[PDB]
Amino acid sequence: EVQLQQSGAELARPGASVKLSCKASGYTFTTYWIQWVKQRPGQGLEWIGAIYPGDGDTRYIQNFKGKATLTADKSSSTAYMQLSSLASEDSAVYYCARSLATRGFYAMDYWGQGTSVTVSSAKTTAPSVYPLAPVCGDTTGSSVTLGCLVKGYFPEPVTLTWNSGSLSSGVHTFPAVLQSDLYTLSSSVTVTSSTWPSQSITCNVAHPASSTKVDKKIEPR
Amino acid sequence: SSTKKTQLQLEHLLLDLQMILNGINNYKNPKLTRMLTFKFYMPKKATELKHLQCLEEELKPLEEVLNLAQSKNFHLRPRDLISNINVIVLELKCEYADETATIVEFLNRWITFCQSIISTLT
Amino acid sequence: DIVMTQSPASLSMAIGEKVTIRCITSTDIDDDMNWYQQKPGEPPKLLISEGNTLRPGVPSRFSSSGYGTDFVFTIENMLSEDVADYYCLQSDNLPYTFGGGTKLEIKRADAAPTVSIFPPSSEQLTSGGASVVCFLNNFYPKDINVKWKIDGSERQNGVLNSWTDQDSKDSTYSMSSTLTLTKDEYERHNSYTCEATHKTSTSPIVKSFNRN
Repeated sequence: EVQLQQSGAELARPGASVKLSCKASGYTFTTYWIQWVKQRPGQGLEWIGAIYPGDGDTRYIQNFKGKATLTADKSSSTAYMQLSSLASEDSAVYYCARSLATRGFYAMDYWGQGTSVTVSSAKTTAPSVYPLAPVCGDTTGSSVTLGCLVKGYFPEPVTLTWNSGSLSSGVHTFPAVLQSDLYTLSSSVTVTSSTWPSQSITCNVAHPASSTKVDKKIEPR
Repeated sequence: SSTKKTQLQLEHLLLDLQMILNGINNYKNPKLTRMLTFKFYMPKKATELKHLQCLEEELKPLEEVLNLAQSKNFHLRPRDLISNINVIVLELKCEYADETATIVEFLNRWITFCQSIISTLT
Repeated sequence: DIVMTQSPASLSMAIGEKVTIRCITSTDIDDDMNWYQQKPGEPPKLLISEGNTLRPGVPSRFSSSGYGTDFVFTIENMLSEDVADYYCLQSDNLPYTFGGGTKLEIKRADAAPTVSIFPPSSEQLTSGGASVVCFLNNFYPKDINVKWKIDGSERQNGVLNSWTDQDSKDSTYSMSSTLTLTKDEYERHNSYTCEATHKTSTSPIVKSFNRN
């Protein structure tokens, strides 16, 4: 009903600017303050500032004055945050969120889904996808476990699925690890010994940034 | 009795507004910064008693601000006070400007409106 | 500003036990405390707003108390759906400020990891790389030690490690340890093994393979 849709993930080079957006529906866009909140990866929530769209008035925490610039378009029911002079500590997820009552500051109930900003010199690069099957002399457990290795991509994130999402229980996808400005993760899936290699198992890997989408069948050695 | 009755209702209204304003202006409130974020709307023209409609429509946002105004040194009764104000207005009784007002400006504007009407009745 | 110190940073609780999180404010906020719950990949959800007001739809085993500078958030009895981060937010004055948060995980019985080792794929070897992968899956507790051996002798360097968050169905943890070698050094050796040392026994879990 009340809804707040944020713009998509952004990659920017150190020193550039970026402008995030937040489109609001389901209420009187003019009489509610909208708050902006930064969340660095793996870290806590961090209040930035706020805008009252009815007239453009703004509030800022001190050390974001100048880094962040809040604006609003009342016609489109949309709010924007410009970030300037981007450094790495600006890489984070930024939320917008609505105060829970009119005309005044309150805590936030309705939230956007978040926009991830990465700030790096390193260039977009598609991922290499490798299959992981047990070796030739593989000892058989009751269930069998297979894997997918997703190496050398940038930026985050990648979508990982098994058998086009058909295979969802017994899947662990581990968080990506950054090394020399390339990411690496892996995903494992556990299936029944009988069902492989008699029924095909495949990892699908999506890297929205480089707009690539691979499938790797896993085949015994 | 209306000769001094209307003048007296306006004086009661004036004192309520002035008490709120003094309370905000005299005592150090740790919540002041949050009180100042509250957005009040202002009439385009406020000259006659009829324009007090424009006050009534901002009583809900005013009452909220009054919760924030209580402290260790400034004591108030938001609900009673708002009720008295609504009474006086409804008895003595609308297009706004694009400009929003703080509680301070809102109160000052309505205090000056009262003072003008009261100078008329003297 | 007003700082809020949220404590503890981490907490694990058995099912149905009571849970207590505290926020202490550097100044008098007069009950202007709010409590949020954040599950991974989601925006924080407002659980309790100022005045100890439970939000609509929120489970009733959530409650909070406090007026002044010391505030408490309480789960009456832990359910596994309550694994998440919890944040407090003061809404008393500007700037708004959040507590540092609380990672709430559930306790369960100890569970030994299931270990699987995987040699570099031929496709990775074609393009010059060599990574050996080790999955240690569905163990509890989270603390685990992994040790790599080439032809009997250990190797510390070139090893990366990564944990999932606490699994939703069974409350366990999983962990990928990947050893990156040079394809040359890979081709000069026959036996590769990962070792899992865990609370569940002193006799560690050994998985190994011969390059031929």
